[PDB]
Amino acid sequence: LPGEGTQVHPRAPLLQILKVAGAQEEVFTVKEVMHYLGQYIMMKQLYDKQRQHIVHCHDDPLGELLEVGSFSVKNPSPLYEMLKRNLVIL
Amino acid sequence: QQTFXNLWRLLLQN
Repeated sequence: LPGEGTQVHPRAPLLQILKVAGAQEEVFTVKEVMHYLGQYIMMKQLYDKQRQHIVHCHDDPLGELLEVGSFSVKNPSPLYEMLKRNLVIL
Repeated sequence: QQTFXNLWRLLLQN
């Protein structure tokens, strides 16, 4: 995963999720990708209402990319693995 | 009692 300055281009399935969250560009930093992923999860209320570090991704397009039904914001490895599969480094 | 927005921001900014 590249640093705070390196630019990335998301593959089409990930870009569609970012665009739902309001992204207007096609090139990002990793921290911008994470911003829009957070926006997406928040807008769609995928986080568990009571234990809000748990994200329930099943039956959502995000879960199809993550390949897991749920994950913890404190165990972000599935998210990082998804980003490695879905970001082209520029 | 931490909100998702605060938890994700911590992840994002680290």
